[PDB]
Amino acid sequence: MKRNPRVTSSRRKCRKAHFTAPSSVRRVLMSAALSSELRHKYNVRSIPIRKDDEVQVVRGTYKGREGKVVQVYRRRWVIHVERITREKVNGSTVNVGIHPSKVIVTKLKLDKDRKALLDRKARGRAADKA
Amino acid sequence: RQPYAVSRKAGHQTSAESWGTGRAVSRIPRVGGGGTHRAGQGAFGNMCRGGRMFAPTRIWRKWHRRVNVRLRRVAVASALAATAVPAIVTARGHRIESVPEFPLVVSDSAEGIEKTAQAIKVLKQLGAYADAEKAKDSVGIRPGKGKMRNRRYINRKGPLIVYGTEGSKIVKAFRNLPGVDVANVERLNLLDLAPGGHLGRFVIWTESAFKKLDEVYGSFEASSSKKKGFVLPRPKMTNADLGRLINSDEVQ
RNA sequence: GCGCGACCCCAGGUCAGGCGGGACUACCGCUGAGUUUAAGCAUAUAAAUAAGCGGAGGAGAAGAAACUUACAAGGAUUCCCCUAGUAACGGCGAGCGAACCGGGAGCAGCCCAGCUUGAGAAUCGGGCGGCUGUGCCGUCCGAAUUGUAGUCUGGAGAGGCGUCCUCAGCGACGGACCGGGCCCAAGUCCCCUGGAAAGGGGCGCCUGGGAGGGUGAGAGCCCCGUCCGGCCCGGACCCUGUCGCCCCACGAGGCGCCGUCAACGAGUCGGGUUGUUUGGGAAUGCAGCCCAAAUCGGGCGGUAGACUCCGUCCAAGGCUAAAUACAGGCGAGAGACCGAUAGCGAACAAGUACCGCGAGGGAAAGAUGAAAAGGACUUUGAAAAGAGAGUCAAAGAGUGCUUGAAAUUGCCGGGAGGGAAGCGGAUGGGGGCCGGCGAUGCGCCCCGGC
RNA sequence: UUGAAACACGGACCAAGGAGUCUGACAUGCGUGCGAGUCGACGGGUUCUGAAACCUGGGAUGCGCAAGGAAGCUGACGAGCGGGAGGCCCUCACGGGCCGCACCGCUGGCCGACCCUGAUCUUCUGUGAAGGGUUCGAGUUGGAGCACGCCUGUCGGGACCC
RNA sequence: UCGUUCGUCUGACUUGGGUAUAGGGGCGAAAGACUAAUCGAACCAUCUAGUAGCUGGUUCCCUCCGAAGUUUCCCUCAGGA
RNA sequence: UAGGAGGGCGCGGCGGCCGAUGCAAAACCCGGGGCGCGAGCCCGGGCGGAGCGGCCGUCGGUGCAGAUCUUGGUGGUAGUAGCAAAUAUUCAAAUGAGAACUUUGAAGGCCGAAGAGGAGAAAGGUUCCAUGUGAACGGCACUUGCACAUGGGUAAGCCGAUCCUAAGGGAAGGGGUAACCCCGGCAGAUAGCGCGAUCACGCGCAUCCCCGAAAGGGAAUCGGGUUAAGAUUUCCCGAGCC
RNA sequence: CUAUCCAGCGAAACCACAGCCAAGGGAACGGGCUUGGCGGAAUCAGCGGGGAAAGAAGACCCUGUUGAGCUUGACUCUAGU
RNA sequence: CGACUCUCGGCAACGGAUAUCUCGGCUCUCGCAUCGAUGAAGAACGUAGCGAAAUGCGAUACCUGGUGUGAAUUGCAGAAUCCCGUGAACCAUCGAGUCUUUGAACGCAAGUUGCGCCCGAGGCCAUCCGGCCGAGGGCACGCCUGCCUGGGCGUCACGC
Ligand SMILES: [Mg+2]
Ligand SMILES: [Mg+2]
Ligand SMILES: [Mg+2]
Ligand SMILES: [Mg+2]
Ligand SMILES: [Mg+2]
Ligand SMILES: [Mg+2]
Ligand SMILES: [Mg+2]
Ligand SMILES: [Mg+2]
Ligand SMILES: [Mg+2]
Ligand SMILES: [Mg+2]
Ligand SMILES: [Mg+2]
Ligand SMILES: [Mg+2]
Ligand SMILES: [Mg+2]
Ligand SMILES: [Mg+2]
Ligand SMILES: [Mg+2]
Ligand SMILES: [Mg+2]
Ligand SMILES: [Mg+2]
Ligand SMILES: [Mg+2]
Ligand SMILES: [Mg+2]
Ligand SMILES: [Mg+2]
Ligand SMILES: [Mg+2]
Ligand SMILES: [Mg+2]
Ligand SMILES: [Mg+2]
Ligand SMILES: [Mg+2]
Ligand SMILES: [Mg+2]
Ligand SMILES: [Mg+2]
Ligand SMILES: [Mg+2]
Ligand SMILES: [Mg+2]
Ligand SMILES: [Mg+2]
Ligand SMILES: [Mg+2]
Ligand SMILES: [Mg+2]
Ligand SMILES: [Mg+2]
Ligand SMILES: [Mg+2]
Ligand SMILES: [Mg+2]
Ligand SMILES: [Mg+2]
Ligand SMILES: [Mg+2]
Ligand SMILES: [Mg+2]
Ligand SMILES: [Mg+2]
Ligand SMILES: [Mg+2]
Ligand SMILES: [Mg+2]
Ligand SMILES: [Mg+2]
Ligand SMILES: [Mg+2]
Ligand SMILES: [Mg+2]
Ligand SMILES: [Mg+2]
Ligand SMILES: [Mg+2]
Ligand SMILES: [Mg+2]
Ligand SMILES: [Mg+2]
Ligand SMILES: [Mg+2]
Ligand SMILES: [Mg+2]
Ligand SMILES: [Mg+2]
Ligand SMILES: [Mg+2]
Ligand SMILES: [Mg+2]
Ligand SMILES: [Mg+2]
Ligand SMILES: [Mg+2]
Ligand SMILES: [Mg+2]
Ligand SMILES: [Mg+2]
Ligand SMILES: [Mg+2]
Ligand SMILES: [Mg+2]
Ligand SMILES: [Mg+2]
Ligand SMILES: [Mg+2]
Ligand SMILES: [Mg+2]
Ligand SMILES: [Mg+2]
Ligand SMILES: [Mg+2]
Ligand SMILES: [Mg+2]
Ligand SMILES: [Mg+2]
Repeated sequence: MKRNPRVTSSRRKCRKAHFTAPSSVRRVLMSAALSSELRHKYNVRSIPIRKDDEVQVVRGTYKGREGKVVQVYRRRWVIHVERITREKVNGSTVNVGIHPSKVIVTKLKLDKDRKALLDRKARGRAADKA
Repeated sequence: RQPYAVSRKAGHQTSAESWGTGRAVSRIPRVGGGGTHRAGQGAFGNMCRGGRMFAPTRIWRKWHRRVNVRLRRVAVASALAATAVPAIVTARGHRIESVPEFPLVVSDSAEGIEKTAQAIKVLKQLGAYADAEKAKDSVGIRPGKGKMRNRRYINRKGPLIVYGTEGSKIVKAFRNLPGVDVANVERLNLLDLAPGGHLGRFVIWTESAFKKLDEVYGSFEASSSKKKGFVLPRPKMTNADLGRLINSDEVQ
């Protein structure tokens, strides 16, 4: 159990550090689990999400609906994805917010810096697997 | 306990002063000035809105109480005695219908275990794992204000493993299991030997700790114990079987 | 018609530089009350406090005996325990009240002034210049002989003799300490309810990781994190660890002896008187005024006095970490605390809106929903809105919107009333509501198979 | 308040907040541990969730085991009686005898203060064989105390609240 | 404050601005008047939760026991031992 | 009764034990059913939509009808008291959903020039002007407004401040003060030096600083136009002045 | 001109519950208690007998081991001279 | 029957108690020592495409620059090569910069954007090869070390 006497175990301070986090930290919290197959490929379990990833929501009321991410909206702790969208009363079309922890990154937008991140998060997992 | 108190200055950061009599209102102090709703409102009372509390809590309460060293030792003796009686453990709330023997003692091969799966496997030979599961599935959120004062989850109490070889790795193998506690044999703790004030924590002694429990607590002899100035208390009766006393030939 | 040097003092927007104000927790100095207690009150107490006025730091202050003790004596300062609610002080009333000894925490001792280069200021600053640059060096000015440097500090020391013993610097490479970043185990498998599965069942997995937090309901395995540690970047380093070159003296120290010197702080101590303060009592410190030293001497030894002896220390100059304090600031962590009339005055654009000329006074105010999906459109209305409709799991959760109490008001249905009503005890008449409100089962028998 | 329905005072009603608490000393009572001891409370070492826990010293720290005097000083040389719970012995038992804790009452003894007394011995001013006392002691002839907790009470602190 | 009726109106006259005097102090043709609706001692904060032998209040049930206004002393008589 | 004690009921935590909960927790409502003498408890139904209870030990900011208790709300009083000074309004028409209150016209009146007129000082600070208006406000009303919203507007060599002194105020050196702070003539190489000359020097230095008046003193401006709102003399036109 | 009525707007003091009397008793002057008299819906506008009506913890008096202003031949001190 | 009054239930209101929460408080503990004439604390005024407050910043003004991360901000619009890169971001962090008027506040004062004096980059014409307009920047107080110019028969030596 916690042994490091520098990390708080207080609900108040943890909720501060969560809901008051800057954008550079909200990126890391906006992480989603990879698909099983892409996990098998890249030897990592979770990744923070990007502008143009293909996600497949698994637990919202929109289960099974694959869609490209269109707007990771870090303020409201949501992401907007293609066509997973609803209709106002008047008839305007609005994308709904799905928390990043409820999507799985089926296909990944390989930036070179993302490749580097996948390398680091891969060898970190595997060097302690072995 | 940690101390808790209200501020020295609560209620007394208003500069109010009683209106005195003759204003058709009570004689309680009232705030001066104007331009607010606060003007004219009562203050400095424990009955006011925004005043003190009666006899405010202060940091110099008696938080820590003292018990005689010999009385702590006597109590640890009685708790150790109560660990040995199967009816006391079963009354106290541990699922023991499959443990082999009391007091339950396992070999020193337990001392070398490292992993939590290994600790579970060790509990499987014993009968403890019914109790350990009882704690694990009885973990649940603490009702009341404790679920926001950083006391979220409560659980039951599981077996207390006692080891003798200090620096062993069962302390780290058993730590993650909910409800299960690990103790060293030199420094037994009453909070573990009798949680809640009730007798009979289900204790699992390792074979190293068990054979030096005599060297630690000793017997009815001066200086036999590793503790100074301590001998085991003697009961006010040698034999507590009222059945045998009353039904003995002498009495009858 | 002077040119000189010194002194003392000018003016310089001269060159180079230090000062002032802010914060209040803690710390140092001065100043300095009363409400209160004494059942009045005046000394006392509150209190050597609050307020006032100043000064610093990371701590401040104190500190290396002009000490205590009366012992077999000990040995700087500071703090804790004990001494001790004791000795003492007090209209001996209320009350007030330390210290030595002892045990602990930490312990480090130092440097000046004076007699002492006189073949000879050996010292320091500044301008300029160089380099290796928190300094060193050269040159030129100045300070200074009314004394800079060196030696000395009473535990000593200066001299003289002595075999003898002891002294130097520069590199590298770490460790150590501090900050920062990155990374790191395991189900989102099947069925069911559900708007949502984080719920229930079933099949499994991690655990040196079941602290905590988020995510659409009780999530170890969805996510951030937690355990083990791993990696890399930067700092101060001035602490030590080993390696390498550099080899330690005729100078200084230590040790042994000698006997010759042996230098030590002045309107200061100390004394009288006054005032304050103290536990300090023929006077505990301090302060004003007056008197005013001593060198075979001076201050102490808790009763003033003189004599004899004894114990003890050496003031009137200076520096010094550690243990200790910490409602301020910066950064952290925890709680048997408070849960929006509580807790800071302030959960919120709170020291804000508002009041006062001004000193100053000073509140109230949190919650839709999972997601605004914040109500399209049709119709009555001048319009606000209404009625349909629509979004939603629900909007009767509809922008002060989680639940939604009583006081109090309305409408519907019932009941009753000759200047009160309400309440207690009787039943009676109405209602309204109760099937655990109220049972049908036991024994004897004969089949007909179980 | 002697006396309230009173022409005595407060109360229009509702909701929420609202008044003997904390700390120090002491004391009795009760519980626990030990018991001529008892306290580890300031420190130290440990402490793999921990401000916890456990260990440690004490050969004299607090209180207690010695008191009387202002002080110098001195400092308990060993208790009997009456009534008694209870046990025991005898008797067929009624009754009788023995031992009799606690407690109550009575009388003493010893220590000390004050007074009184004085063989010997001795460092000549000390001791103290014998004998004492209408005196005084918060004494002894019973070792029971220490620590913790709780209530109650007194007092200090805002001190039940305004 | 309003209405009518009144006092004085070349004077020790009426008045604006600037300025001086600030709390046991000011200023007063004197009423203890005025000193910001406050004056026989302003107002603001603090010591301060001043003290009170005096007034008011003092929060759940049942069971059991259950009184005193009397002595003595006190600057003591509304109080306390 | 004052008072004392015992046994219990209840609220909120902590250490334990037994549980409930999206097939509905907490809370609250009920002419629902019961248990206890009673504090109180148990069950039923409704709303509610996420937590909660029981037992043992123990702890506490623990139980309200009063305190002219504190904060917040609500009543009866009650559609009651009341809306009354300053003479006074009336008629058509227009706008408008709507007119006793708006606007135009007409008529009657008042202020009567020490005014209910035209402008300023202090004070206010955008109230000024235009366009629009759901609410609130204008103690009746409103199409309207000094309200709400969006825009716009204040032009100076000559008008003032600026300059000089008054009562007075602050101050450099100094004197006092424990220090903040208090004294300005106390005479000090006095704050400042000045003027002629720089192609430099000579002469003088006397009651020796600053601040203080939009009513005192005072370099200079008049006429005519012009804007939705500026100006008389601020802009334009002409003519002047310092 | 109000008061009255009407449209519109629309408070507050106060309030244990409330409001008919006689006599008696009683905290010695009752709306409530006892014995009687009586007593018939609901409203309108006045009025000032009562509600020992409202306003105010009585200022008159007393108690306080509470103050304050002032005085002086009170007690203890003090600047100044 | 009905109105009025009292009253019971159902439903509706007013009101915001209770129930569940909580980016806040309080309390305890620990680590460190860091303001200012090189202009602090405080104050004022400005500053965003659409902003009033609060948060931020200072005429480079809700930011500039380096480093780190690596694809956003977000209420609307927009430009965006801003995408396997000299690189988005109301991001983090900090060394390179800016830092208006004030305030110990410092030229003199201050209900004054009041009144001065000096240097001076740069330009004009030449009343000369000097003068006019300047971008900027100085000018306070006591004080120390030094330097300059000085004063007094205070002490003198030498001199006319
Ligand atoms: Mg009244
Ligand atoms: Mg409070
Ligand atoms: Mg007194
Ligand atoms: Mg008194
Ligand atoms: Mg008095
Ligand atoms: Mg102070
Ligand atoms: Mg120091
Ligand atoms: Mg003692
Ligand atoms: Mg004292
Ligand atoms: Mg993970
Ligand atoms: Mg599941
Ligand atoms: Mg969770
Ligand atoms: Mg003094
Ligand atoms: Mg004295
Ligand atoms: Mg020092
Ligand atoms: Mg609490
Ligand atoms: Mg509050
Ligand atoms: Mg809801
Ligand atoms: Mg909800
Ligand atoms: Mg609601
Ligand atoms: Mg109701
Ligand atoms: Mg009638
Ligand atoms: Mg009845
Ligand atoms: Mg009946
Ligand atoms: Mg009476
Ligand atoms: Mg009467
Ligand atoms: Mg009364
Ligand atoms: Mg009343
Ligand atoms: Mg002892
Ligand atoms: Mg006897
Ligand atoms: Mg008390
Ligand atoms: Mg008049
Ligand atoms: Mg005048
Ligand atoms: Mg005047
Ligand atoms: Mg007045
Ligand atoms: Mg009080
Ligand atoms: Mg008071
Ligand atoms: Mg009385
Ligand atoms: Mg008494
Ligand atoms: Mg309370
Ligand atoms: Mg209550
Ligand atoms: Mg109440
Ligand atoms: Mg009551
Ligand atoms: Mg009327
Ligand atoms: Mg009128
Ligand atoms: Mg005229
Ligand atoms: Mg006019
Ligand atoms: Mg207008
Ligand atoms: Mg109106
Ligand atoms: Mg002037
Ligand atoms: Mg003028
Ligand atoms: Mg003029
Ligand atoms: Mg012109
Ligand atoms: Mg009407
Ligand atoms: Mg009558
Ligand atoms: Mg009456
Ligand atoms: Mg009758
Ligand atoms: Mg009327
Ligand atoms: Mg009437
Ligand atoms: Mg009348
Ligand atoms: Mg009347
Ligand atoms: Mg009275
Ligand atoms: Mg008296
Ligand atoms: Mg007096
Ligand atoms: Mg006299």
